[PDB]
Amino acid sequence: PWELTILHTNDVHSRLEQTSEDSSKCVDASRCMGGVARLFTKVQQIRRAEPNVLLLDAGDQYQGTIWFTVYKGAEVAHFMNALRYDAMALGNHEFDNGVEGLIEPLLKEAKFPILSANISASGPLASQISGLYLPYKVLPVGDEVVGIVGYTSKETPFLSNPGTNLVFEDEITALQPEVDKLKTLNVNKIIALGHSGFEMDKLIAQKVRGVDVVVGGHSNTFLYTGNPPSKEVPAGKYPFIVTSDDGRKVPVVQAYAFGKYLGYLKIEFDERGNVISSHGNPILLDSSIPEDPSIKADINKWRIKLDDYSTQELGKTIVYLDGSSQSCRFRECNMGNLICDAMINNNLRHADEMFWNHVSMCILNGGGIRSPIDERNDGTITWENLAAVLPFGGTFDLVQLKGSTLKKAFEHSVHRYGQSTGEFLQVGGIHVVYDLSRKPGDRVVKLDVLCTSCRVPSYDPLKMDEVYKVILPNFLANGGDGFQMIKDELLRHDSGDQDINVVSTYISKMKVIYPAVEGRIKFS
Amino acid sequence: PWELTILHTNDVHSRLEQTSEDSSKCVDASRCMGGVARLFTKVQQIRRAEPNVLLLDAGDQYQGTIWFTVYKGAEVAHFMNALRYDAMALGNHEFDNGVEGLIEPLLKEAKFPILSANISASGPLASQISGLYLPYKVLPVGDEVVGIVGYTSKETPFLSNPGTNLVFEDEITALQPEVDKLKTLNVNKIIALGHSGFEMDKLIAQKVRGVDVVVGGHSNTFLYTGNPPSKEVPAGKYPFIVTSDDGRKVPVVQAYAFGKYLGYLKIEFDERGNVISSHGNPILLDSSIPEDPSIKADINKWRIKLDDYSTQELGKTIVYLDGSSQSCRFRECNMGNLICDAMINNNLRHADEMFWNHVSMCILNGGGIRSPIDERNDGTITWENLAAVLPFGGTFDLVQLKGSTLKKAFEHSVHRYGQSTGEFLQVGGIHVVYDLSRKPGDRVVKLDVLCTSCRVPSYDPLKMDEVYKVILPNFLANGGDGFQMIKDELLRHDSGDQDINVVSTYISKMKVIYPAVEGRIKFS
Ligand SMILES: O=[N+]([O-])c1ccc(O)c(O)c1
Ligand SMILES: O=[N+]([O-])c1ccc(O)c(O)c1
Ligand SMILES: O=[N+]([O-])c1ccc(O)c(O)c1
Ligand SMILES: O=[N+]([O-])c1ccc(O)c(O)c1
Ligand SMILES: [Ca+2]
Ligand SMILES: [Ca+2]
Ligand SMILES: [Zn+2]
Ligand SMILES: [Zn+2]
Ligand SMILES: [Zn+2]
Ligand SMILES: [Zn+2]
Repeated sequence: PWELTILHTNDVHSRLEQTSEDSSKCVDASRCMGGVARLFTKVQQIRRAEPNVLLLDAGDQYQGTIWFTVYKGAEVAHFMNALRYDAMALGNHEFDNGVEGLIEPLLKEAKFPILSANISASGPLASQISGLYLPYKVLPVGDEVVGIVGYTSKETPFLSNPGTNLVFEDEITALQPEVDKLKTLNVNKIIALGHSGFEMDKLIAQKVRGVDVVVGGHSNTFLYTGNPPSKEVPAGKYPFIVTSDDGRKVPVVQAYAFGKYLGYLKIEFDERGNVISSHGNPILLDSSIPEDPSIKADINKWRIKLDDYSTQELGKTIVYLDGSSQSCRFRECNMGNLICDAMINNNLRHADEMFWNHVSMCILNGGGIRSPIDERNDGTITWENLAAVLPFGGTFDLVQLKGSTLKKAFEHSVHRYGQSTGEFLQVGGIHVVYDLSRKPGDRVVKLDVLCTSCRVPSYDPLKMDEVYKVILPNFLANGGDGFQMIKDELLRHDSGDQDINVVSTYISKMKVIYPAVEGRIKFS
Repeated sequence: PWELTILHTNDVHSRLEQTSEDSSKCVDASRCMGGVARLFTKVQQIRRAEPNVLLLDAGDQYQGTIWFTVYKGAEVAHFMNALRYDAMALGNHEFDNGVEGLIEPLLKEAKFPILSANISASGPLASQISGLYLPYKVLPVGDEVVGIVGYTSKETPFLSNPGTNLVFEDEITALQPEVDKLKTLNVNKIIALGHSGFEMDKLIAQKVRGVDVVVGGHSNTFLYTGNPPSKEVPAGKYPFIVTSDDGRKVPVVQAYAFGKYLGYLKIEFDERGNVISSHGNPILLDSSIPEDPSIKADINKWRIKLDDYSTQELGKTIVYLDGSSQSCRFRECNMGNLICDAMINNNLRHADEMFWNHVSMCILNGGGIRSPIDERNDGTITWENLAAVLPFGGTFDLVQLKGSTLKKAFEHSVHRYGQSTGEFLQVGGIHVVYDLSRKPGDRVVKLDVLCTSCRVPSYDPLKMDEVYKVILPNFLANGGDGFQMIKDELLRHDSGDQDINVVSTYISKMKVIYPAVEGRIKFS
């Protein structure tokens, strides 16, 4: 048998430096984890021991920290080149700075192939990008070859800024003919590497005939065989075994997010490229693995421009930005309005004749707003100032919620009103009226929401059966501050942009801000 | 006696081309008036006949039409140079593009002195601007000399964008020592030329000892001796005679606005520079005076870039901009919200610890909103599109109104609701609730306004005795659409920027707009 070791990352999301256990800023070095210097050590160790190794990334290196804000993907090309990745699939966040922000920093500077079989271009863009990403690439491994066919979420136009030329085809439709082609070219070992989420990964494993293993991403899925090594709870075994339509067992893998784990799968193939066995587990990149000193020193050199950027003026406020808990845990606060307005502006995507924009609504728990910003420093706002307001390194995510779920969330928001608890909601595109004299669970007396399927945005009563798109912190999507109904009842959840970055981009676009308290939240 | 002929303009406000009788676009050439080509003819004729002539401008050539939007003051230097102005005082609107937008296009290119004795600079700006404007200039006229001392509204920081270096001193305080100095230098004929308004002009005539004649502006004041020649109603005789504190009679002149009239004052002086007599009248520049063909041809050449600019994309909308009368004369309309938001953004000026901004409030009659803009031209908005919405060439002005006056205006807004009449008000920084079941004059049941003297903007009930700053069309400041209470009760009124220009600047700043209907106006 011929044994291949697949090492894989996904959804690293700009975690160049080691992180805390919950993938926020590293504070206690002895408990820190991940980062590219530590990954380098582990990858180098495995490549010394195993003959046939591929190191693969399933997309979403872009977006997540000040690294991406400042270096705009140059850090991804540089550090992925240093680790000697063998291939990468395009993720949705690779389009966050448009097609231009993908071509210049990453496609032109990567020393490895970048893959997606289900993205097509037309007009001048087609000529401009031809060959800079590929549907697949056949790689030599020892005296053998392995084909690697890429794919990217069909939902990318709703989840990033790819622009109106690129077309994202159904993944299975696009993949099958490429896998068929590889079989005709005597490539009998085929990895599907791509960025659509665990559910689609299982469908690809089932339906794309000739795929031997699926290496996925997007959904931040943690899979594990045995006792988990940290706080992440497995969604299933590693690998997850799909029974294909052709009758074969097909392993599906993912490795969480944020560079906390290195995926590790060993596959035995027969002479005809059939999988005989597969086994492995993600490896927790904890402090027992030393950071490579060379990579760490290069990281520290690149950090100088981040420190410089962090104290520069992003824009100005002419108003006090009231992020005090005495305001934002009790009533509408203008810092809450600012952040929700920034969230909505970040999620302006291309729209049909069917909607002015696909999403119009925002909620933000007051517990997540951690400081005010004073306007009397000549109005200046810096990244450092925003990091005091939003210190946890989270994202502002897109979810789909029934109106009934959103009504329960607003009842939760005031169920124990008066105690300065975190669950009180700041809003955008929502007007709520509470009557605190009513019983807990029955205090919401008016709830109106901004239409999407309308040419003129206006407010309509929330309907209980309708499904609404909402932008909210990942903390709330995961049931934080007691919002278990959001976690348990949401229909769809896709990870968004970094919290500080969303607000910084809005302030830099606006140049001078003046958010008011305007009646989004009222009391009877 | 030595006779001087003073020819003077003020508040021309970018009316390079001839205009209609009400200083909007020229449609019927036989009834058009003003413009620089016609002014050239008249000035040339007078200079052939009179030996001792000065042609003076009292400021506010900047701001008023697409000429200023495109050429940014280059048109002012070019055409004032062609007419051979002898001197100009700085007006408030000369600061609309900051100090940089005054220095480069106008102070560096004018072939005549530009004057203001009550503006001082500090730090590097003082060195940068030294001598580019002057407190006064002594001009040869025949075998005599005439001193001309300039002044500019002390309120300019509230009415333009001069920036935080320049200091605007009290006019009389700054003028007297310069007039004293000129007397010590044997200059016995002194004109005060400046831009503070008729009321301040009369105070200067009264209190600045040694001023022989005041040539003013800013207030668009029409003065006339006899039967007026057009629709403007005189505020007093031409000249207006002030009795000075030194006992002398001092003539005060102004010549309306928009280049419709050329001021013409003949002054007889004795050997000691005392005024013996003065007489004259503004000359209506009607179609009986031919346009100079050379100047007209140069105007037509400069117009090519205006035609090109007018169809360029300013920015995008992702929403239908509902400027229909069926919406904007009956309920809150999103075109009204856009225009009022643009009005407030245009009036963001430098602020103390006493206010986030000096003005927070806007009203706009639905009768002034003349078209929608459809978003399905790839979202594009052009100047031509905005000119369909705002076709009358007006301004968005700053007024001070008691709360009682503003309550009467909102009662007027709905006094005959249901007939599609123009007086229904769109708003910014105001939330109104009507109950149409109540008697006319008693239909406003809630009226809340955005604070100014606050670090966090929020809404408070309107108080009847408080004086509020409001941004509104000149049409309403002048009592249009039946708003006689505004005209008769306002405390202060200063002319603002051109209506289309205000909206175009906002759209270009924002890049992508999405105004909603949000509850600024509600009905019980
Ligand atoms: O936000 N900052 O200022 C940062 C963040 C990460 C860094 O490594 C840094 O050197 C500065
Ligand atoms: O980050 N949050 O949202 C938090 C953090 C601490 C809290 O006590 C909380 O209730 C919410
Ligand atoms: O608004 N435009 O398009 C204009 C306005 C004035 C002009 O003289 C012109 O040639 C075009
Ligand atoms: O320009 N306006 O505001 C107008 C123009 C015509 C009207 O009939 C009116 O009621 C208002
Ligand atoms: Ca195979
Ligand atoms: Ca004199
Ligand atoms: Zn991701
Ligand atoms: Zn993703
Ligand atoms: Zn003026
Ligand atoms: Zn003025």
